[PDB]
Amino acid sequence: MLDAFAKVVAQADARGEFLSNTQIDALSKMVKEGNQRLDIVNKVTSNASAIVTNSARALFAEQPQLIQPGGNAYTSRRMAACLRDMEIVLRYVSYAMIAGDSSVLDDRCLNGLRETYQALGTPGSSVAVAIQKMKDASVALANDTTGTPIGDCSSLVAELAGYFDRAAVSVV
Amino acid sequence: MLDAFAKVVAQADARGEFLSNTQIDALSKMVKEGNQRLDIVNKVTSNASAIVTNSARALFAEQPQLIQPGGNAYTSRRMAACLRDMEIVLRYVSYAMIAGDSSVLDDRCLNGLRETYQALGTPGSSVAVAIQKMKDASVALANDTTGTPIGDCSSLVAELAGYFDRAAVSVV
Amino acid sequence: MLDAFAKVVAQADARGEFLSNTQIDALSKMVKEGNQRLDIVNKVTSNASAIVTNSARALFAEQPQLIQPGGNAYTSRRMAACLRDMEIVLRYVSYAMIAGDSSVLDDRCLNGLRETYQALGTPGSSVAVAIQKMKDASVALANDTTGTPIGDCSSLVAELAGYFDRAAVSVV
Amino acid sequence: FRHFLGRNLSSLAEFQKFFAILSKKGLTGLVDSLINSREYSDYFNEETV
Amino acid sequence: SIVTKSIVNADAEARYLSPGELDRIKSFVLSGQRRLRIAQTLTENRERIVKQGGQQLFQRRPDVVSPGGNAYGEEMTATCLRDLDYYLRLVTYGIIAGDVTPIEEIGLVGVKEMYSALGTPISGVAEGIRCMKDVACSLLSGEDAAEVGFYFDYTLAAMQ
Amino acid sequence: SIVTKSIVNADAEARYLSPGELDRIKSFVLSGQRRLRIAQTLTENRERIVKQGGQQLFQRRPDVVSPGGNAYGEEMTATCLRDLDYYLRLVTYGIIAGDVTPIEEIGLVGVKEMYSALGTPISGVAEGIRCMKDVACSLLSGEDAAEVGFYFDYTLAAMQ
Amino acid sequence: SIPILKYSLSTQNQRVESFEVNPGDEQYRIYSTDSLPSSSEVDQIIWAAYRQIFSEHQILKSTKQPFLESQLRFNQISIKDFIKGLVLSAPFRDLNYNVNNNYRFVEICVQRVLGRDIYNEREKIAWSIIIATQGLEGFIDTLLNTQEYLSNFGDSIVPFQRRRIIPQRSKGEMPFNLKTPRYGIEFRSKLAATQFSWASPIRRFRPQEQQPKAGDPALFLNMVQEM
Amino acid sequence: IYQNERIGLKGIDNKFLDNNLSVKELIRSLAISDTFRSLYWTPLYVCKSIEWIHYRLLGRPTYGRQEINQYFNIAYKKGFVGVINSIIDSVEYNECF
Amino acid sequence: SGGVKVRAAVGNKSNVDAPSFKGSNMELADSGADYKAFPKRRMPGANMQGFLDMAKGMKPK
Amino acid sequence: MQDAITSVINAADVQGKYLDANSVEKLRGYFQTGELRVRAAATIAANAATIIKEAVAKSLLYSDITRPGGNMYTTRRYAACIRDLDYYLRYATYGMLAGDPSILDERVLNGLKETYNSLGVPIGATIQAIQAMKEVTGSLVGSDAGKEMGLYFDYICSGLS
Amino acid sequence: MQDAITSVINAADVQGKYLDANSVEKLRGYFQTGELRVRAAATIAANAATIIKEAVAKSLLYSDITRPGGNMYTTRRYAACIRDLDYYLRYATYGMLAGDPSILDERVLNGLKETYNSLGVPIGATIQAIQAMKEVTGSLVGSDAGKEMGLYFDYICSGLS
Ligand SMILES: C=CC1=C(C)[C@@H](Cc2[nH]c(/C=C3N=C(/C=C4\NC(=O)[C@H](C)[C@H]4CC)C(C)=C\3CCC(=O)O)c(CCC(=O)O)c2C)NC1=O
Ligand SMILES: C=CC1=C(C)[C@@H](Cc2[nH]c(/C=C3N=C(/C=C4\NC(=O)[C@H](C)[C@H]4CC)C(C)=C\3CCC(=O)O)c(CCC(=O)O)c2C)NC1=O
Ligand SMILES: C=CC1=C(C)[C@@H](Cc2[nH]c(/C=C3N=C(/C=C4\NC(=O)[C@H](C)[C@H]4CC)C(C)=C\3CCC(=O)O)c(CCC(=O)O)c2C)NC1=O
Ligand SMILES: CCC1=C(C)/C(=C/C2=NC(=C\c3[nH]c(/C=C4\NC(=O)[C@H](C)[C@H]4CC)c(C)c3CCC(=O)O)/C(CCC(=O)O)=C2C)NC1=O
Ligand SMILES: CCC1=C(C)/C(=C/C2=NC(=C\c3[nH]c(/C=C4\NC(=O)[C@H](C)[C@H]4CC)c(C)c3CCC(=O)O)/C(CCC(=O)O)=C2C)NC1=O
Ligand SMILES: CCC1=C(C)/C(=C/C2=NC(=C\c3[nH]c(/C=C4\NC(=O)[C@H](C)[C@H]4CC)c(C)c3CCC(=O)O)/C(CCC(=O)O)=C2C)NC1=O
Ligand SMILES: CCC1=C(C)/C(=C/C2=NC(=C\c3[nH]c(/C=C4\NC(=O)[C@H](C)[C@H]4CC)c(C)c3CCC(=O)O)/C(CCC(=O)O)=C2C)NC1=O
Ligand SMILES: CCC1=C(C)/C(=C/C2=NC(=C\c3[nH]c(/C=C4\NC(=O)[C@H](C)[C@H]4CC)c(C)c3CCC(=O)O)/C(CCC(=O)O)=C2C)NC1=O
Ligand SMILES: CCC1=C(C)/C(=C/C2=NC(=C\c3[nH]c(/C=C4\NC(=O)[C@H](C)[C@H]4CC)c(C)c3CCC(=O)O)/C(CCC(=O)O)=C2C)NC1=O
Ligand SMILES: CCC1=C(C)/C(=C/C2=NC(=C\c3[nH]c(/C=C4\NC(=O)[C@H](C)[C@H]4CC)c(C)c3CCC(=O)O)/C(CCC(=O)O)=C2C)NC1=O
Repeated sequence: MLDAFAKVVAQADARGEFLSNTQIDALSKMVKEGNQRLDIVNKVTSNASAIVTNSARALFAEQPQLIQPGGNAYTSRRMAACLRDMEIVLRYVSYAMIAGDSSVLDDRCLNGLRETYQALGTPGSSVAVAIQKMKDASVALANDTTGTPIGDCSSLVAELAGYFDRAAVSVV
Repeated sequence: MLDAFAKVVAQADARGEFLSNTQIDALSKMVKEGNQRLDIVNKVTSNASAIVTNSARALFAEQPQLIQPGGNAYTSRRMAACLRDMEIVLRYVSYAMIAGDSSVLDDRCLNGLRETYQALGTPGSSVAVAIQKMKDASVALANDTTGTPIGDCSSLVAELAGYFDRAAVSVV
Repeated sequence: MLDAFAKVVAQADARGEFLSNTQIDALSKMVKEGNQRLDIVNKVTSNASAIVTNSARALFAEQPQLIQPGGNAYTSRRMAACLRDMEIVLRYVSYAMIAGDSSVLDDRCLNGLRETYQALGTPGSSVAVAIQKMKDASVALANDTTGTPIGDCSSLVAELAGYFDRAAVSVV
Repeated sequence: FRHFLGRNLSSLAEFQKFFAILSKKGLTGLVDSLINSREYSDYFNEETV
Repeated sequence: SIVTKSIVNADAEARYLSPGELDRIKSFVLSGQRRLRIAQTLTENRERIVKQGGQQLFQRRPDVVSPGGNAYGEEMTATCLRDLDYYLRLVTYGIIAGDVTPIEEIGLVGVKEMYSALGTPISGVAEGIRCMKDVACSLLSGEDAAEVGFYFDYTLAAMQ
Repeated sequence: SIVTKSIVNADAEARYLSPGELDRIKSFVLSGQRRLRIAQTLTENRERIVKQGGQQLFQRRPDVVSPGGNAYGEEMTATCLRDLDYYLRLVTYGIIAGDVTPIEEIGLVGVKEMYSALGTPISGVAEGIRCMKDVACSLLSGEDAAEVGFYFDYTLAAMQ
Repeated sequence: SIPILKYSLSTQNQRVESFEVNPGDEQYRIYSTDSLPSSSEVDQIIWAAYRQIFSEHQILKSTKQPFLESQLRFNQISIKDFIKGLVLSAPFRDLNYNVNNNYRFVEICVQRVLGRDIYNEREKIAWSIIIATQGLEGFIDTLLNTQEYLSNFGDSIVPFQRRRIIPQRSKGEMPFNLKTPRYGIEFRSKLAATQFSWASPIRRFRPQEQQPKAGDPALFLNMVQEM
Repeated sequence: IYQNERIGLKGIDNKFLDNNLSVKELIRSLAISDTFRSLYWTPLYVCKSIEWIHYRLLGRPTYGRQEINQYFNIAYKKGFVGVINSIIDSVEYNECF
Repeated sequence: SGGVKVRAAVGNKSNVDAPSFKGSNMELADSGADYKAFPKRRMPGANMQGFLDMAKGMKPK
Repeated sequence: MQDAITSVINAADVQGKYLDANSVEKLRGYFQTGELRVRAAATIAANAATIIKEAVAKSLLYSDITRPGGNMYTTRRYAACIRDLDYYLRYATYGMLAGDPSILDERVLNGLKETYNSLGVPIGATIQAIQAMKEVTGSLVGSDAGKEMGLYFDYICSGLS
Repeated sequence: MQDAITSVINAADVQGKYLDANSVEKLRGYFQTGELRVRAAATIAANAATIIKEAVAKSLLYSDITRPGGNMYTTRRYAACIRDLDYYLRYATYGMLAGDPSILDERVLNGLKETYNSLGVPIGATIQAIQAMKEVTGSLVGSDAGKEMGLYFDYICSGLS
């Protein structure tokens, strides 16, 4: 597991030189944005169980055959497993937002998630539909200017949007 | 594990359809042959160790190269394993005769069994004739009328035959 | 787990007969010089520590890039893991010299070692010459006639040289 | 000729007679001038492909 | 197109084009402004016309997508929608060419040999194009829906 | 390959192949088992051999990736690594053909005209192949690294 | 009386040592009952036992074991008797034992219980006759009395996947819940008539002429974004 | 020719450039190269190459069968270089050029 | 079953060695059979009975 | 002008992919027969004049193409034959080594049947000469090597037909 | 158009001699395999559509000749393939019964490679389709019968090359 600072340390550890004085200015620009980072995470971790169930409900109206009798997410054993499966993806996306780099997203979550949907028979294209349902709810809640000073945060919600459509192309 | 009743239900819940009235009567057909279904199994477990040792001796009246030095079933660990596997196969087909379909037979025993023996080096078709030495030691033992009165029950012993040759082609 | 005394007993009852006496004196060919065997292995076991430390330092004079930054053995965990592998391979050739055959060498050490070196990015060429650096330095350490009684035993120093390169053809 | 007669052209004048017909009436004028010849009828009249 | 087969018609007959042929090449090119608008509607609605096209196709033919159906699994269902994207593309060609000549020699000539040789139910793919037709004609007015639907049902006719 | 130009050599000279030519076609085909193993190593190491290949290339030539360099931005840098994947592929052909004949008529003949006409510094792409060579020879033993590196430096020679 | 089939080992990460004194970040969190937890910290052990022996799915209300949970909190049974109650639990039979055979169930009970991968495929052959002779309750206590269970878990540690990652690296191996799911490809494909008949919904429509061909620079844009 | 294959001919150019070589020897030095043999003798029919090669060296195509017989029979015995030498060392080359 | 002890066990290994000329008694593979379709040719016939009869003349010389 | 390795590299390159298991699978199949082809090309180089002398005497030596009026009457015309048959036995040797008949149609087959019709050379007698030449070539190099060298003779006979 | 018996009679007749022991020796060899060829031609007639469906799906089904721009894109062009592959599996069946590949070049091979170059049909993908079709044909008829039917497939692939 790395954070954003660890990928600059461990890169030049393989090159073996000291960290340059123009690279410290890139790390100090990150800690100036370090407190706008912490309320993108606090906005999405607090409405976490309503990002999930409002995105599942939007999925099951577009593709109604996933919940009809003989469908994949039909029973009450497997509706709960489908609802869990978006909670785990939203968990590791917010983990990779607070670290700054995606090295824990594709390690404990995406490392072979595609190959276990071929074994389970789960439609992997429909999990990537319901991740982009959750991307549209989470970047709208990271623009919420209540209890926070007004400023430009467009470069950090575009990084949160990057970890959502990385986990969508890794299941199809 | 599904019995004969659950295989009707699992096909009807997958389509989301109730059970019809003429479907109930075919399962009510099964329970008036209920004593005849049960006392077949009261033969084949009560003479069960006789069926093993009669067939295992008579296999080497047919293929004595297994007990040859260098052969597969030569040694006393391996002779104890050949009577082991014929005791297990006789055990699961008694479970399917009390069920009514072979779903406990090909989920426990026969699933992935050819690839065991080819990785073991055991001759595949040469254990299938040991199963067919147990069927005629049991379907003749089922037609014996000790203690029970007389009625036409050739339909049930065909299914008792029908498990022994479903199991015979799964090891070849 | 068999040895050279059990090597011919495996071929004995695979055929299936008693022990022919063309080999019973030829199994008394090395219980004469089994007294010559145990003081040959007393130089690779009781002087194991100079072998891995000298040859690794001479290896890096042959390849200067494997102690550079970007090299494979660069940090302190890797360089400790490198001698951990080199003291586990000449562990098992002292386990191979005590048994006559090489059945504990390939199984408990080398069974998959070519795969995991490709699965770690280690070059298989330079881990072969890590053992060739300790191949000639093990037999020339075995050829100290001082401290021991004297006489030519060039049979066993071809056997023990014949096990170091068996690892060196199993890792590339 | 390969299709409606089962043979190649024979001469040069057999070309110019049948090229001028196709030159003036196209496909419907050419194929009707082969099917209505005598050489068709001698080999195939009304029943033999 | 109407231009190329009105030519090859009069080409075979050893003659030029009649007023009946030249007052329609004339009538077609003045129609060309309205044709590109119609094809422009279907061009960037392929996301909704194909995906909703396969919507009704599976609801009406669950066999083809059920286990054992030809388009079963994540793989075949993607190709299951790929063909609909093909046939939706050819209808855009037929609308601009003013004829099913583009649809004729692409996706229609010998189509039964392909789908019979692929194991695909040819009646099933015909059901798919009909589902796309209701989505397509729902995107246009009545004057246009008599055209865009008009090319689909020709594809329905030749596909059975 | 060595087989095709040992033929066309003796072809032009109006003669058959000498023992010097036929004891090497013989010597090459017995070498064929070892060649496929070497090419098999580079085949599924292209992820590291290319990505680490462009690793040292940018550290040694930051101009080409800096703003104004030919491979600047997300776009050109992807194509910046695409060419290295090409030349790494041709080296796998040369190893199996036992000659740079595949590398000759692909990626070498007239290469200066292409890269001069693309605005790319041809010396820069030569630096890229050298960085791939150190990664490639680091993946093989000494007996193999005298071959896999041997085809790279020929590509280095012709690329300047 | 029929000892086990003498299989062979292989090369793995758990049978060497790490040289990791003061291990930094990827430690897999030894929950234990010798650290004397509070009643809110017994609850963080019982969730780790449910996540290890089941997956993260089957921690439902019906799959909880509320009488086995209370005997852990009274210190009546150990962790080793609590893992044995979870494999013999009736949710573990009908969800993870009725839907695969005996040669895949051994791959579950060595990946989750012992925390290591299987050595080779003969070990699945060598272990699967224990389940068919004396049963699943005879299979777990001969798997919990091995030396690999006692020498790094013992009587007080909920098990875990030992040495999943290499300490200088960041990728490592696959987690075992994402390695072996509830059922495999061989149980799913044979039942496509009664169960598992779903047919797949429609993918997002990609047009065919926008797909990259050999010699296109759009096949290297994922390489350039990793620079 | 491209710069990749012209490097093999650079020994021939500046040997001509310091006035150490005639034009005829320059022409024969180019035509007998492997750069030429790999382009017009190798990838062509054995009689079309003689026809094409005859058209570059001498400024005309062949007259009839006897002329094309004669050069072609040379390719039986000596081969590619033997045909080029038999044209540049011909009587018609030395008369016109 | 004849001798129940498996007939053989090929009385042991004395001087049992590989230099055993495999198929030393005796031959194999006949070549005159193969089957070429053409003869090996010859001249004379038709057009040439004149000169054969006439090379008898000098044959004996 | 491609050998078996050139053709394998071309098809694997023309799709822009590496040499996968199927491409190397055929390459290993070619390297296995590499020892057979050289010895086949060895003896054919030695007995080049003897093979052509055997073919013409066995196929078309005494037929009436050899007599006056036949297509092979004059000494220039007879000498052109053994010159002509030498190419078929020579280029077939090249195809046997390269393991690919691309060199034949590149340098022999194209414009060949169109040339014999110009000269009036009988294609029927030509193929039977090559067939007889194929028959003697199986004598020298053996059965399987004759199967290899014979596989390119009828390739010439097929296209020349 | 000659079978094994026709070719044996022709060579024995072309020298004006009777059917000696060598000519009948091959004829007896053909009659021994007469039972194998009919059963080979039996199952191939039954699974004609299944074999061609297996070959195209295994060799060139998803390659980019199948996609737009590839040589097999339009439905007329796709339908021409299975029509075209039917002849190769059919005429190879005739060669397997007749025991002589004379019918192939008589009715298939001549003007074939010269025709595909005109249309622009890829000869490379064609041979791999026939190779894959040869692979499935060895599945049905067995090993030796597949060796017989396979012996005429590569004859088509050789001449078509
Ligand atoms: C542990 C809890 C914890 C938090 C929740 C944050 C909360 C937080 N954010 C800011 C400070 C800020 N917070 C924002 C954030 C936003 N403005 C917007 O318009 C967006 C809606 C939103 C984030 C997406 C900005 C833009 C600033 C800096 C003000 C500026 O530079 O303009 C500050 C003041 C810091 C300072 O004065 O230096 C604090 C305490 N930090 C924490 O430690
Ligand atoms: C513990 C297990 C167990 C059983 C096996 C049955 C035993 C049993 N079987 C029958 C009754 C019967 N049992 C049989 C069965 C047979 N008769 C034959 O001749 C065949 C040998 C054999 C079938 C293969 C038949 C046919 C009847 C009905 C008698 C009749 O037909 O009149 C009855 C009388 C009441 C009834 O019908 O149930 C009982 C108690 N009950 C049990 O609790
Ligand atoms: C209980 C543990 C135990 C040991 C460690 C050895 C130690 C040992 N070795 C030898 C004795 C010997 N040891 C060697 C062996 C060698 N000498 C050389 O010069 C070579 C370098 C080296 C080969 C490996 C030889 C050659 C003899 C002399 C006996 C002989 O072979 O004639 C003797 C004297 C008695 C004897 O001959 O056996 C003893 C005690 N023996 C044991 O019983
Ligand atoms: C380590 C982190 C982690 C990952 C990445 C993970 C994936 C994962 N998803 C699973 C199941 C599942 N996933 C789904 C999800 C869906 N099916 C649908 O129809 C929808 C399209 C979609 C979501 C809405 C369903 C229904 C199952 C249950 C399988 C079953 O019981 O048949 C399973 C099997 C049981 C489970 O643990 O939930 C795994 C192992 N599990 C993990 O523990
Ligand atoms: C799911 C139910 C189930 C089945 C069916 C099963 C089969 C099974 N049979 C086995 C071995 C065996 N099976 C046989 C049996 C035979 N060999 C012969 O030559 C005869 C044909 C035949 C006896 C009549 C023998 C000899 C072995 C021992 C192989 C060995 O130990 O090397 C083994 C290897 C472990 C062992 O017993 O040593 C398994 C896993 N295991 C199961 O759990
Ligand atoms: C432009 C005219 C045109 C068409 C139509 C066309 C079709 C076409 N459909 C194919 C496959 C396929 N097509 C389907 C289609 C279906 N499955 C169903 O259940 C449905 C009924 C149906 C779609 C609505 C499936 C499942 C495959 C894959 C079959 C296999 O993998 O064996 C393939 C082979 C793979 C490929 O190259 O794409 C072609 C060429 N090509 C063309 O050039
Ligand atoms: C198999 C032999 C072979 C090669 C080598 C090849 C190269 C090649 N390189 C190209 C572009 C390019 N190549 C580069 C390359 C570089 N920029 C740098 O700074 C570096 C010095 C260098 C790479 C290491 C760039 C930036 C472009 C895009 C130029 C542009 O967009 O104007 C293009 C045009 C786009 C394309 O079709 O890919 C071709 C054809 N083609 C071939 O067939
Ligand atoms: C069954 C007995 C057994 C075997 C056979 C075994 C092999 C083994 N060698 C390993 C690593 C290794 N092996 C080497 C060795 C070398 N790399 C070099 O560059 C040098 C050329 C060479 C030694 C001089 C290194 C450096 C690592 C660690 C890789 C790393 O952590 O970066 C690892 C990875 C885990 C670890 O860090 O220890 C295993 C599992 N382990 C075992 O327990
Ligand atoms: C390398 C590929 C290749 C071939 C094959 C080739 C053939 C070729 N054969 C020729 C003539 C000839 N070829 C023959 C051959 C024959 N007469 C017979 O009856 C037989 C059937 C046959 C011998 C097998 C004869 C007699 C001539 C002379 C024709 C004449 O003087 O009119 C000529 C005219 C010029 C010359 O021989 O100098 C050419 C160019 N050229 C090529 O580049
Ligand atoms: C009995 C001997 C014999 C053969 C073999 C034969 C072939 C033949 N193949 C043809 C076309 C064709 N052949 C193909 C075949 C292919 N496309 C591919 O990508 C594949 C590599 C290949 C399938 C294996 C296609 C696509 C056409 C149509 C070409 C066009 O419309 O331009 C045509 C043009 C006319 C027509 O099909 O109606 C002929 C005459 N004729 C014969 O008499």
